[PDB]
Amino acid sequence: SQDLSEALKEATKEVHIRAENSEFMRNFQKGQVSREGFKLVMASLYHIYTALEEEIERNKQNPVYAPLYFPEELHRRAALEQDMAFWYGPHWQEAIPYTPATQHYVKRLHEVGGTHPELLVAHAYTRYLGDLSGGQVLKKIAQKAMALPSSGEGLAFFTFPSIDNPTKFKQLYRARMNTLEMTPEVKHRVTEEAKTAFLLNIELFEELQALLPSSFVEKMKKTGRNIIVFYGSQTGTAEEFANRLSKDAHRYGMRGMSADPEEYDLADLSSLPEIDKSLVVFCMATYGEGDPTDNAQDFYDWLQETDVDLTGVKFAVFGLGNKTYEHFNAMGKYVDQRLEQLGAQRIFELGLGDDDGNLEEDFITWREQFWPAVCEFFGVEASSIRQYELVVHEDMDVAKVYTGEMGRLKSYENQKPPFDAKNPFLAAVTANRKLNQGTERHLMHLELDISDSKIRYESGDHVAVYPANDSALVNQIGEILGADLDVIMSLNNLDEESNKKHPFPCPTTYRTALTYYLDITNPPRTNVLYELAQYASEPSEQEHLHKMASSSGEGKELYLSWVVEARRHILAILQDYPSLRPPIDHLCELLPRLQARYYSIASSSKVHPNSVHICAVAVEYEAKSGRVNKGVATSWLRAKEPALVPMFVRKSQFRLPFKSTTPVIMVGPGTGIAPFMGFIQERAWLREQGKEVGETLLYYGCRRSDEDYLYREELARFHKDGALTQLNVAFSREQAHKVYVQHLLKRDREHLWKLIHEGGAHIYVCGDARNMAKDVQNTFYDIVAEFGPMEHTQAVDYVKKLMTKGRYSLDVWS
Ligand SMILES: Cc1cc2nc3c(=O)[nH]c(=O)nc-3n(C[C@H](O)[C@H](O)[C@H](O)COP(=O)(O)OP(=O)(O)OC[C@H]3O[C@@H](n4cnc5c(N)ncnc54)[C@H](O)[C@@H]3O)c2cc1C
Ligand code: HEM
Ligand SMILES: Cc1cc2nc3c(=O)[nH]c(=O)nc-3n(C[C@H](O)[C@H](O)[C@H](O)COP(=O)(O)O)c2cc1C
Repeated sequence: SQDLSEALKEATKEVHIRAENSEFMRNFQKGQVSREGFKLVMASLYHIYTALEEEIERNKQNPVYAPLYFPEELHRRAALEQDMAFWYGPHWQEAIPYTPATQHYVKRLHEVGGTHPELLVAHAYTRYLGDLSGGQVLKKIAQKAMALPSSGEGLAFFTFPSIDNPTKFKQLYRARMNTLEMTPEVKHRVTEEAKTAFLLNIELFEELQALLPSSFVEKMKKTGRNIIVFYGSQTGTAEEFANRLSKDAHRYGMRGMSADPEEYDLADLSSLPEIDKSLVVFCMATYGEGDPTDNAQDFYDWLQETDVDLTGVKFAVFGLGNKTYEHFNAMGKYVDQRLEQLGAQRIFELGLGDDDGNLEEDFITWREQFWPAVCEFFGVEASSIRQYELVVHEDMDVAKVYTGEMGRLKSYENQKPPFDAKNPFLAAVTANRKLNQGTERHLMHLELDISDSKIRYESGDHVAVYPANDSALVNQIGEILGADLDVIMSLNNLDEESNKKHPFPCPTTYRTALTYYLDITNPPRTNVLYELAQYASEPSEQEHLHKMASSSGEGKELYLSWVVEARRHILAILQDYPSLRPPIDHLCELLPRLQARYYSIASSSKVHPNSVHICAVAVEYEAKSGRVNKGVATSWLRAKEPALVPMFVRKSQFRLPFKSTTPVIMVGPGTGIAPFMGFIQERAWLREQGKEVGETLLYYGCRRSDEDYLYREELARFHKDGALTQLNVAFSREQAHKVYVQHLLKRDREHLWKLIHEGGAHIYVCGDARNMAKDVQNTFYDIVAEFGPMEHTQAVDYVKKLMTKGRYSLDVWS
């Protein structure tokens, strides 16, 4: 096409297929990689990326490459050196080979970087964009086929810790590519050079392949088991889940096994009710276009044309899938919906594990609420074996006890860079004023000083904050539970080969754990109610706690209405159920960890390099349980008056256009104005530096002009200085009919289309507002369909392409 990204994708169409159909890459896809060939490719890649990043550093400020300089996010030389130390020993510097094809690739890289830097992009595209696509699956295939540690050693090349969303980053990178100004002949040369890079990788792969030359029912009867967990896996995740599930059985009073469904005629599911309290679990991954894993093909086909009566069979299904595919969890959903059709009854609800988000967290939640449901369905209420052992340290020095820090001991006092999720920096609160003018809600503007923390950030990045629970809650819990909160203790995992030795930093006090390490605020899960049922004296409340552990039946109605919908925290449950008198160590073992909370940075590092601004609305509501609930992070921050806040910075892909002349169309109702402030600041700064700045359009939305008009004075000043071109504010509560930002976009349709089509503008959408992103999206669909004559399909394809080129960025949350 005309934009460089689309031209590069279209030009390299055939060579990408040829590269991924090379014998080595095909064997890699099928899990047949072997250790020697992997060492070969990794050493070759070490040489290749060394040369590539050498030339990148050489031309990092040449205008023909400058917009593509992403060392913190993309560079691989360090991870490749780690992997060389792993795969070739401590003296890898002289032990790694240097094959002729690798030298050919390195020579081409050096020629480009030395005499034709305008082509260097074509090589980066060929490598980095490829690493951010298939790589994530290849790492898994590497982990299982070669049995590497789960800690990631040897596969550091496949890990990008500074890219939390490779799709959005690829969009940003395509955007940075299209900014490169070049003549059409140069564009054609660049596409041909991308073809050349693909061919170099292809012949490298070819050369490296030239250097290589009994029924389970009676089985469970003779082994004495009542649980079996079939896993449908291809890269080992469902296998791991099924193995952990069967492992919990022995540690729950029951007895289970994880088996491969391939070499078993599942017609033995009719023979399964002949085992006392038998239940079968299926951990099913789905591949292709809703196709089963190969190891489960015989299973899947069997459920096609069959009529085996499965009456009295107990089953449960957990699916492994990805929401980006349009056949989400087809295999798990099919197994679940089909086992009940043959007569079996569901014990626990079908789990839908998403791989786009945190699949591990979804599975942990599913298992945590699954085991109590089984124990309540079968009636084997024997109360399960614990997992953490209490050890009281009655005499111990204080310099050895965790006092609330997150990483190493005394890491909050001995603060040394780098600062990240495991070592947050304690920033001093310099400002904490009120932006809201009325009294509906409290909306605040905080400022955190990060002077000598060596922390970098850009407009659009996020800042995460570790809060602390309200001390009154902790004291009330310690009172009503009748225990001493200042008891220094520890909880040790007696699962000796599980390196998760503690539920939180230990040794520490119960007060510190309740304040900094635990949640004690969100509605409790099923597992904690089940494990607390054994501590209720009255049989009414004990039976309530037991019934709430059942996913099926009027227990779920009790659990959802009285706990979730009513928003009862742990203290409210201990209050309304006075029979509950459990110990405090078991409670600290059962409660989930306190999560950090993210906020869109509301400042530009080019004008506020030593400060991070936050714009947040305080959470405070009247729960349906009578009590008034407060948000942890927002209340904790509201109390901060100029006072340290443990925070760190997470990189996002929300970025202003590289060219200052490019216009921006920002849309952010309410708190979604947070990052745009920074944008505007930086934009204003670029005008003050004497640079030519394009149009800057803001579409903000609030209720009343005198209630929650955030940054009214600052935005007005920005507008009158010329920095903010248009201030289009939609007030949703000022007449009979409500007005949202969608209507203001619909109004300026013509100018917006001239900005998008002729000016090549960037569109931004941000905020909490529910169902707002799709409304803005449909509005842009209609604008593009109207002015630039198009069918609706052509317009939605135009907008999706803009999203691909990194011109339509979203940063929504909840
Ligand atoms: C990338 C990202 C960026 C973000 N940027 C911002 C930002 O710029 N500004 C900002 O303010 N927030 C932002 N957030 C959201 C923020 O992280 C928190 O979700 C929010 O600030 C509240 O945190 P909290 O700890 O105070 O409340 P929590 O302790 O976490 O409790 C919140 C829960 O309370 C419940 N709840 C809330 N209101 C009610 C109600 N009337 N009735 C019943 N239940 C209710 C809800 O179930 C809600 O989930 C962002 C989130 C992400 C992921
Ligand atoms: C194991 C074999 C491979 C498979 C299955 C594979 C698969 C894919 C897929 C599905 C995409 C599209 C992702 C997206 O559009 O966001 C992609 C993109 C890409 N792949 Fe790979 N790939 C493989 C190997 C390679 C190799 C060897 C290279 C070159 C060294 C490469 C370079 C790229 C590039 C440049 C893109 C980006 C295309 C674009 O969007 O412009 N891939 N790959
Ligand atoms: C080629 C391929 C196709 C996939 N197709 C789907 C799909 O159609 N639907 C879905 O929900 N997930 C799909 N996934 C996501 C997988 O189900 C997910 O990665 C799962 O965790 C794999 O589990 P495993 O490691 O045990 O094989 C697909 C993954 C790959 C690699």
